[PDB]
Amino acid sequence: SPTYVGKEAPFFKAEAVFGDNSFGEVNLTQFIGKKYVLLYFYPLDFTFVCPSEIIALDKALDAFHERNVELLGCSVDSKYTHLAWKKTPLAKGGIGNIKHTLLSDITKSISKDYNVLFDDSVSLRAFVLIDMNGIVQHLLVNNLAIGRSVDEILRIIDAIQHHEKYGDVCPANWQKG
Amino acid sequence: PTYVGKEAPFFKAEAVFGDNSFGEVNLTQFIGKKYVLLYFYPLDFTFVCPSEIIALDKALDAFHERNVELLGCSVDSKYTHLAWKKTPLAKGGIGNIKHTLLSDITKSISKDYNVLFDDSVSLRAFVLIDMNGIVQHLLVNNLAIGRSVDEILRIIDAIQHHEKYGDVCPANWQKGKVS
Amino acid sequence: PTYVGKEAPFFKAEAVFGDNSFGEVNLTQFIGKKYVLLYFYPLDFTFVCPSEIIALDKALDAFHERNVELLGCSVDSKYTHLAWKKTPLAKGGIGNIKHTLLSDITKSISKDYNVLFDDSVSLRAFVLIDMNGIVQHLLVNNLAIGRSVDEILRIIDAIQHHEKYGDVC
Amino acid sequence: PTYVGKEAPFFKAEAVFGDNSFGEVNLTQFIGKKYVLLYFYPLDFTFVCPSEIIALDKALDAFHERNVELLGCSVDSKYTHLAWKKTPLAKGGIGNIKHTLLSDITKSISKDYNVLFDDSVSLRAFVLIDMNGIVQHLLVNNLAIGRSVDEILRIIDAIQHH
Amino acid sequence: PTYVGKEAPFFKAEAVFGDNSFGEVNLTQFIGKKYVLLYFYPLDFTFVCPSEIIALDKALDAFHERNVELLGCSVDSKYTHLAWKKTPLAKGGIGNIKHTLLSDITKSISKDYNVLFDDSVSLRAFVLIDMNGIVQHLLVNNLAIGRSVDEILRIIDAIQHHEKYGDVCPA
Amino acid sequence: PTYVGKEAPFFKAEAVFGDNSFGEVNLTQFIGKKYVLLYFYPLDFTFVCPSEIIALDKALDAFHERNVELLGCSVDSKYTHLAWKKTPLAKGGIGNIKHTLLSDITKSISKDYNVLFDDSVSLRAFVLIDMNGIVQHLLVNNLAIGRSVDEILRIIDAIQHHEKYGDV
Amino acid sequence: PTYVGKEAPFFKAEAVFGDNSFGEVNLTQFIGKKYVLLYFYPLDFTFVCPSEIIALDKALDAFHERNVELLGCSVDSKYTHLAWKKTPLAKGGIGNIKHTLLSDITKSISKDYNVLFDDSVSLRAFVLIDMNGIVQHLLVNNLAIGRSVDEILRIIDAIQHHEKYGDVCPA
Amino acid sequence: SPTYVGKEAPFFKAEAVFGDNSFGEVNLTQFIGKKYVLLYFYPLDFTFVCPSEIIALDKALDAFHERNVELLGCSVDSKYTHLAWKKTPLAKGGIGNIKHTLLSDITKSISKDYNVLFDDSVSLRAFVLIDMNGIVQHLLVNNLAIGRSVDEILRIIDAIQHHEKYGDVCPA
Amino acid sequence: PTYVGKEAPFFKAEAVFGDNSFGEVNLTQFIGKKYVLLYFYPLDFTFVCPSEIIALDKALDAFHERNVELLGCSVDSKYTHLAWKKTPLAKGGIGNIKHTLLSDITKSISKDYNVLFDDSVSLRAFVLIDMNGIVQHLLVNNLAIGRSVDEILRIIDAIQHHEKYGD
Amino acid sequence: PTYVGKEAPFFKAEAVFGDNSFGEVNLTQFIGKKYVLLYFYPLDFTFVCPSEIIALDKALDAFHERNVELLGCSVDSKYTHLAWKKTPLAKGGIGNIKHTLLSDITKSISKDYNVLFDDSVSLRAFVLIDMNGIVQHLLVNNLAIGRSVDEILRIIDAIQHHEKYGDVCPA
Repeated sequence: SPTYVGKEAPFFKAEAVFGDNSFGEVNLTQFIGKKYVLLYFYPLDFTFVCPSEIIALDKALDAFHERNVELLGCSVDSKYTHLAWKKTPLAKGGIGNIKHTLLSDITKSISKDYNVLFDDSVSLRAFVLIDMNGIVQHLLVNNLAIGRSVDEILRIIDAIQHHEKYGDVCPANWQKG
Repeated sequence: PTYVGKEAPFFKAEAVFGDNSFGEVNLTQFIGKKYVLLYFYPLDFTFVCPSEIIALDKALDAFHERNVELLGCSVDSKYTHLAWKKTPLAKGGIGNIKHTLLSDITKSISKDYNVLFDDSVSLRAFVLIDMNGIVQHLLVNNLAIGRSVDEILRIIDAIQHHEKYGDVCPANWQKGKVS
Repeated sequence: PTYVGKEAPFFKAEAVFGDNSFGEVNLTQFIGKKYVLLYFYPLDFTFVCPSEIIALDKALDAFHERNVELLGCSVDSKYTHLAWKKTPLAKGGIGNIKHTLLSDITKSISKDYNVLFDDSVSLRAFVLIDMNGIVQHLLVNNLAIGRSVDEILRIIDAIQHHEKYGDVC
Repeated sequence: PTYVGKEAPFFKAEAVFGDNSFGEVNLTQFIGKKYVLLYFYPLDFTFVCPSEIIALDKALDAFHERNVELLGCSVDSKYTHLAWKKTPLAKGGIGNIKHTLLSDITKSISKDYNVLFDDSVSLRAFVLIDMNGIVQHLLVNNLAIGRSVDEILRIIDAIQHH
Repeated sequence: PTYVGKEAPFFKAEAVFGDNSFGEVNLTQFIGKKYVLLYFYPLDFTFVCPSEIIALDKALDAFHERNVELLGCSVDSKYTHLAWKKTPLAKGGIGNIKHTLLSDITKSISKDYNVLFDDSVSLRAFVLIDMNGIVQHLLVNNLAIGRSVDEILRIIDAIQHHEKYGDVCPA
Repeated sequence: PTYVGKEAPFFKAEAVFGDNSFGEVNLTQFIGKKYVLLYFYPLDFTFVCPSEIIALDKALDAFHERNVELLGCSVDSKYTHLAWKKTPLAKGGIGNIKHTLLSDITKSISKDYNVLFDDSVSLRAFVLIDMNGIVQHLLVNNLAIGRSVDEILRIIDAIQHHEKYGDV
Repeated sequence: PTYVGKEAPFFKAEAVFGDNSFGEVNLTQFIGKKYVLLYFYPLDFTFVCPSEIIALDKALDAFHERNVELLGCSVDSKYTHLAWKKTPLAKGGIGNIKHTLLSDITKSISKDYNVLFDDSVSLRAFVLIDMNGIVQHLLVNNLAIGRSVDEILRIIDAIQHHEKYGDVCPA
Repeated sequence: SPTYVGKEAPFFKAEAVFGDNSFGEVNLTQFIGKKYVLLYFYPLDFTFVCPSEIIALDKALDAFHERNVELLGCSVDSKYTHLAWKKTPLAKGGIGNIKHTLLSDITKSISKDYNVLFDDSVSLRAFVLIDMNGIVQHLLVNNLAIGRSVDEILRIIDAIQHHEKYGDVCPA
Repeated sequence: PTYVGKEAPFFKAEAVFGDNSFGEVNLTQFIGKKYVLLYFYPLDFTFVCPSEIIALDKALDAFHERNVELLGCSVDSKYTHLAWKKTPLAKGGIGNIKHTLLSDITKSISKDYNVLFDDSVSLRAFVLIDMNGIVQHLLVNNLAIGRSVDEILRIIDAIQHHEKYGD
Repeated sequence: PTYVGKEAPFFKAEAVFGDNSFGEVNLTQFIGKKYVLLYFYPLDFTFVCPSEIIALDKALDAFHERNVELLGCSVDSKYTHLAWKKTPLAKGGIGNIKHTLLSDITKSISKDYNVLFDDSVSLRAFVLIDMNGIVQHLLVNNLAIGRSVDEILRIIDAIQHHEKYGDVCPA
C-alpha cells in the first residue's frame, strides 16, 4: 500500500528489444551493485505525438553511460510492436534504430507494481531513478504529454549521485531565493 | 490505484496563513475555481535549510498570476509551523512567508497522497491539481536535492497551454500515412 | 460454462475502421440487425505472415452478402492497428483493409471470451454470433495454422440455413 | 481458464471398439504415442442424421496414417452405442463403424471439456490433443451443421508440419 | 432422511407414451386422482432380458382396475426408449409396450428417489405413491432378480385396504 | 446416495439372544461367514403384527439352510425385548424366539439404514447383506401390511442363484 | 446455563394415565392450575426393583393435598409403559399405578432437562415446577439409590411455605 | 452440552479461608484417590437469609470425616468477606468459627463450570458429591433457601459409598 | 482507545444509599444536572484500612458545594456493602457513610471503565465526569496508597474554572 | 484491559538529552536499575505556558534522590524538541532543561499507553513504572490543569514505602 520511494524498487523481469534489434530479457536484479537504473514509462508506440523524449534520450546515451546509468524505456506494447516502431523511419512516424533497450510490459504487471498504469490500459509518462543498492530515489509521474528535458534528468542524477556521498548541501545565498 | 490523471484525494487541514492566523483549508474550496500546487516536506526545524520554501515564496506572485494556490505541507502541528515562521532565517527558520502551511497532524494527507515514509514523515513531493480537481503532475524525492521554481513554472505553463514539454521534436519526424 | 448456444459476452472497444478513422464498436449495436464474426489473433507486427486477415478482407463482400459484420481483435492499441495497415505487405504489414479491427487494450474481451493466454495475448479464435446475440460456433487454435475463409462461409450458410429450416438431410 | 494450449483434462471411459468388443479407454494410454481426435455429439438414435460420424469413419485410414486415434463420445451407455451400430443407416443407425465410441455415462468428460449443455447431453465438438497431451485445437458447434473431414486432416497436417 | 411415509419427491420428465409419441409427465398430474407405481431399471439395450417390463405391461389392466399409473424410468434418453420399443423382442427389445417410459437424462429423479448407483445408472426399484402423494412402499434390488406382478398387486391391495380399514396385519 | 450395491453401514448393538441372555452383535462378525437378513420394526408391546416376528422364527431352519443370520431390530431397549419374549402370546408377547433381537436404543442403526421415521421409531424394513458385506436388497414399508416368509426366501434364493450363475 | 429459577423447558408427550388409557400431556396445561413434580428414570422392565415408583404412588393423595401433578418419565414408548403396568410386581412390573407416565420416545424431554446419558436413557432425576412454570428444585442421581417420599413432601412444603411467607429461620 | 452427572467433575482452583482462619488455596485434584468431596454453593454472605445450613453442616463435620468426605463451601464472595462473616457472631447473623473450608469463586468461573451461576452474578444453592475417581454421583440445585438436613445428606453419601463397593441392592 | 475527553461509558448498578436502603443508580440520571466523581476500590473487608472512603465522606459537603455526586464502587454485592457499613470503624469497617456505594457484582462497570484486574477485582481509581457526560480526569493506582481529598477538590475546581474561562 | 499493575508497554524512542544531543531511549534499559516517571503532553510551542515541564526540571534532584528517571513525551519530532529548548522562556520556550524529551513521531507510544486523542496528539498524562517494569500509577487529564511536583513526589514516596512496609493504617 505505501510508496516504494526510498524503499527497494519493485522487482521486474521483462522481454526486451536491444539496440542491435535482438530480443532478450531484462530483470532489475542484474543491475544491483553494478549500475544505476533510469526506468522511464510512456503510454504507447505509433501515436500521432512525436516521440521526442525517446529520440532525445537516445541522443544523450553517452551522458547516461558516463553516469553509470542503464536507460530503460517501457510501455505496455509487445516486443514485436517496439521492433516495428524501430524499423519504421522517423519520416514515416517511427523512432529509428535507438541504441538503448525497450521493455515490453505486455501483462501490464510492471506498470501496476510501479503505480503508473492508467485505466488498466496504458502506463502514464513516468521516470523512476533506482540507485546501485536497488533503492528508488526519485519518481516523476505526468499525465498530459509532459514532457521532460534531458538536461533536467541529467542534473537530477548528478544531484542524487552527489547527495549519496556528501549529503545535504546548503546552497549559497539560499536566503535570497 | 494511482490518482495521477484521476481526481485528487480530498484533504482538510488546520493551517497557518501568511498573516500568522490559524484557520482551515480543504480541497473543495479550489475545485472548479483554482489550480493547486501542493508541496510536501518532512519536518520543520531540521538541519536542512529551508531553501525550497523560500524559493517558492519568492515566486508566489508568479503562481498567483497563473491562478495557482501554493500550499505547503508537513506532519508537524500548526503551533510548530507558527514557531518556525517566528524564527528568523539567520537562526534556521523560515520567517514570515506569505503562502499557507498545512498541518498534517494525523498523517492522513501524506497517507492519501502516497508520500508518507515509515509511518512518520512525508517525503519531499509536489502535486499539481488542475481547476477540475484532476492531478496532472506528481514529483517524489527521497533526498533534499531541490527543484527549480523555473522548472515548476514551465510545467504549469505547459499544462495551461496544452502545449508539449521537453526537447525539440526532430525536423525529419512526420506521422505515418497510407500508400 | 461455455457461452456456446448462450448469449455472447458483451464488449465495448476502441476500433480502426476501413477509412482509418477511430471509433467505438459495441456488441449491442448489432443485436436484431446483423450476424457478427468476431475473430481473435495474438499480435500485430509478428514474424508470422498475416495471410488470414488479408484472406478475410478479400472476402468482405461475401460476408456482407450474408449480413455478417467481420470484426478482428487483438490486445494491441488502435494506434498499432493503424500503423500495421500503413505498413506494406512486403514488410509483413496487412495493407488498407476495409474491415474493422478492435483494440482489446484492457484484455477484458479476450478474458470474457476465454481466449486470453498467459494474461498477455489472445489465442487465434473465431466466434459467430447470430442476430439474437447467441453464439452458434466457436473455434480456438493454439498454433499459427490459419482457417479457410471458404469454411467460415460454409459454416455461416449452414447455421443460417438451419436457423430457418431446422436439421433434416 | 481455457485448456487450449494446456494439458487436456484426463478422461477414462467404457467403450465400444470397432469390432463391437467392450473395453475401457483413458487419456494416459495415448500420451507419448498417439495424437487424439476426441469428438462429441449429443445423442444416439435421434432424427438428426449421423452423417458426420459416417464421414469420419470413411476417413479412418487417413487418421491412422497420421498416428491419430479417433474417439467419438456421447452421454449414452455403451449398450446404446452397440445397439446403434447394430441398426442400419436406412433405419436411422450408424452401422458397423470401425472407430471407437466412448460412454460418458456420468457426464464428467462433457463437464471437464466444458461441452455439457444443461446437465443432460453435450454439444457438437472436436478436440485435437497432441502426443504430449496438449490441446492444440477446439471447435464447438451449437447446431448440426457438420465439419469437413478435409479441414480436420489439414489442421492435423499443420500441427504435424512445424 | 427417508421420504417413505412422507411426501414423494417431485419429478418432471420427458416421456415416450404407448403410441410412441413424445411428451412430458409430472408428479402433480396424478395427485388426488391416481396412485403411482414408479419403477426404475438401469439401462435399455442390455444383455439382461426385459422380462419385468414385459410382465408389468401384460398386467397393465390389473393396475388400471386399482387406479394406479405404471411409469417406467431409466437414465436413457427418450430416443433410446423409442429405439428400444421399435426393436423386436427376438433382437433384445421391449416391443410396443402400452405403459409410459420416463427419461431421467439429467439423473435428478434417480438422485431424489435414492436409487442412483455410482453417479451413472439407477438400481432396479419400485415406489408406490398414494393419492395424497405419500410414498407407502419402496423396494430396491441390486441384481436382476425380478419381481412377481402378483406380489406387486398384493402390496397395492394391502396398501389400499390399510389406508381406509385400519393398519393391522394378519396372523 | 444409497448403500444398496455398496458396503452395508456398520452397527455394533446390544442384543437379546435366543437363550434369553444379553450380549453384543456387530456387522463385522458375519463377513465371509454368513448372509445377514436384518429386519426393522417400530415398537415392541403393540398389538400390530407380533405375528411377523413369530412367523420369521418359525422359518429359522429355512434361514439357516441358506446360511442366513436373522436379526430383528427396534429402538426399544434390550430389557423391553426380553420382557416381550417373557410375555405370553395371548397377551401380545412374541414368546421364546431363537433368533436375535438388536436394541437400537440410540436410534443410530435406523438412522444409518435410512429407516428412522420422525426421529422416533423405525419403519418396517428388510435388508439382505451378502457374505462380502454388500447390501443386495432393501425393502421399506410405511404400513403394517406384513411380508410372507415365502416371499423373503424366494428373494434370498434368487440372489444366491444370481451370485453363483450370473443373470440368465 | 441452568433452568433452575427460570421457566421450565416446554414438553408435549404421549402418556399412559392411571386408568391405563392413552393420551397427551403438555407443560402449559398446569400453568396457573397446579405444581408439577416431574421425575425421570432410565428404563422399564429392568432388574432394578421399581421401589421409588411404587413408593411415590402410595403417597399420591399427599401429592394431591399439595396441588401437585406427579409425572413419571422415561425414553420408553407408551406401549412399553402400559405393558409394565400390566405386569405384576412379582414378575418385575409396577402394577396399576394411579399416576401418569410420559413417553420420551424422541429423547427430547431428557435432552431439554439435561438428564440424558450417552444419547440413550435418562439419569434418575426430580424437577419441581411452580404454578408460574418456574423450576424451584432439581435433583439428579447417577445411581439407583432412591429418594424418601417424606423428603420430597418436606421440600414441596418448604417451597409453598416460602412463596407465602418468604424467608424465615431456623433450622 | 450434556450434564457432568456420571462424568468427571469440572476442575476448580480457588483461594480459600480454612477452618483455622488462614488464607490458602484448594484444587479438585488434591482429593482424587484420597477423598470424596461434598461441594456446596450458596449465593452470598451477609444476606437477610440466615445461615442455618452452614451451621448445621459444621456441627456434623465429624460424620463427614468418618466417611472420608471433604466438606467445601463456595460462593462468589472474596476470601476477606468469608473471614469477616466467620468473625461476625451468630447473634448478628454470622457463621462464627466454622471448621470447614470456604472457597472464594471471585471470577465466577467455578459456578459457571458447575452450571449454578445466576444472571452472571451469584450462584444458586447447590450440592455436588464427587467420588474418589473424580466422578459426580449426585447434584441437588435449589432456587430458594429451603435447607437440607445433614441426616439426608449422610444417608445419600452412605448409599453412594455402599453402591460403589457392593453394587445394586434392593431395599428390604 | 481511552474514554478521557469523550463520553463516559454508561453504567447501571444496585446501590446502598446513606439511609442503608438498597436501590439503583445509572449514569443518565446525572447528565445535564451534575458532575460525578466515580471512584473504584477492589474489595470490602480487606486488611487495608478504609481511610480513603471515610475521608471522602467527611468532605461530602465540599463535594455538594461544587455540584458533584460522589459514588463509590466495588465488585462486592450490596449485602457486603451494607454489612461493612454495619461494621464499626474500630473493627475495620466504614460505618454509616452518607454517600452512595455501587455494587459491580457482574464486574461490567470495572470492565467498561478499564479498571478490572485479572477478571476478579477493580484497581483503585477515580473518574471525574462533567455535566455533559465527558470524562475530564482519570487516576488509577495499583497500590493501597491513598489520595488526599484536598488534591481531589483542587482538581474539580481547576476543571470547573477551565470550563468557565479556559487555560 | 489496562496495563496498570502489569508490565509497562515497551517503547524505543528518539530523544533530546539535557546536553541538547540526540539519541535513543529504550524502556528495557531501566529495568532492575531505575524507577521511570514517563509523562505525556500534547504539543510544543502552544499558547499554554509550559510551567509543568519547567517545574519538573527545577525539581530534578528530587527525582534523582528517589532513583526515578524523568522522561517527557510528545508526538513532535526531536527537531521541534531541540528548537523549543533553544527558545527563551519569554518567547514561549522551555529553555535548556536537564531531563530527556522523547519523540513519539509515529504516535505508537501514545497509542500503547492509551493516551492518544483523535489519532493526533497525546493527552496530559503521568505514568510511574517500577524497578521490575510494572506500572503502579497512571494519571490522565483532558485539560491543562497542571499537577504540583509535591503531589508527584508524595506518590513516588508512598509507592516506595509500600514496597518496604505495607499499607499504613492511619491517614
